[PDB]
Amino acid sequence: IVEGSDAEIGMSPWQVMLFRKSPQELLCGASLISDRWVLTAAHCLLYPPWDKNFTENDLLVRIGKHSRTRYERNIEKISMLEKIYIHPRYNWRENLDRDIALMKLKKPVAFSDYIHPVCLPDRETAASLLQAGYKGRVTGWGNLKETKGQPSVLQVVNLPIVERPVCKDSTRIRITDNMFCAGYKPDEGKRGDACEGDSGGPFVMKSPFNNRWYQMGIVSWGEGCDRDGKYGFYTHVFRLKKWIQKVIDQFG
Amino acid sequence: TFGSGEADCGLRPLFEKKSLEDKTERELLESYIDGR
Amino acid sequence: EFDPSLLADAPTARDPGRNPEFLR
Ligand SMILES: *[C@@H]1O[C@H](CO)[C@@H](O)[C@H](O)[C@H]1NC(C)=O
Ligand code: NA
Repeated sequence: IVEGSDAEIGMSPWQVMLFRKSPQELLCGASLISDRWVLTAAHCLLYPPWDKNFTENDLLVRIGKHSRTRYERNIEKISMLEKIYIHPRYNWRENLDRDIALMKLKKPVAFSDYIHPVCLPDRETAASLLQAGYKGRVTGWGNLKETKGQPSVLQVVNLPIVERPVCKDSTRIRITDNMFCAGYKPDEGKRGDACEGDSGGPFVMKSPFNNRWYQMGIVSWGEGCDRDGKYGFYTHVFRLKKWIQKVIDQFG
Repeated sequence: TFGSGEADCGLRPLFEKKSLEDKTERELLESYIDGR
Repeated sequence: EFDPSLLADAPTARDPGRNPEFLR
């Protein structure tokens, strides 16, 4: 996260770290949506142009973390994966449309003060909260600047949703309604963005109607990090929510 | 199961369940009120 | 379960999300 701050303990208890087994590397963020299911970006798991295609045995999911590096005895849980599910229409060639995947844990994770699922939006959440100028929150252990730049602890930044035409005009890539964009406009003081290794983490919003946190987006893509006139693009979770429910119904 | 976590989703034990706010969430709520 | 002693300053993997091939 660029221009963020240290997250407080327990502030994002659905945050998940995706960690490569061999060689050991921080890969991406993810989010806990139930005791057995984790949501992330498809490109964290599958990216043919770089010969990326992880199997379930290649990765760990680390839940409950704050420190990027210390094994957090007493708090963190490391879970193995039973199965990965990539959206079948994930479009890595053109624009990362449908950049979404689900991971099923081999065993359910015990909730705690540090481990707790985020809500998925319903129809009326999406209607009420996805409006230009409203801010959501992005968290992760990604790099602190476009590229060692690694943070000591989980970072957080709050970013406003941007108008659809401004998102479209900011890039020559064909963007779709399965994504939205967020970030500050140039010359307006505050800035900030997700960056490398924050992909797959959640863009969350707190409802003023019921005070729950809902995951509206997944960190998907951008042109570098925190560039003037560019925005971060996020997978629109509600638009893909039928697929999420279909996978969990069929496999949970 | 998925359904079992649903009832309490999105409410943090160290924040909403204790009626405490984190250090920057007021910025989010203020964007709904004064951000447009 | 996974033995945590198997783990600390691991690098962050280059992320295609911020360097996608569709821009090159
Ligand atoms: C990824 O690897 C698995 C295991 O070899 C294979 O079943 C699947 O076809 C591969 N997917 C792609 C897109 O290469
Ligand atoms: Na920007």
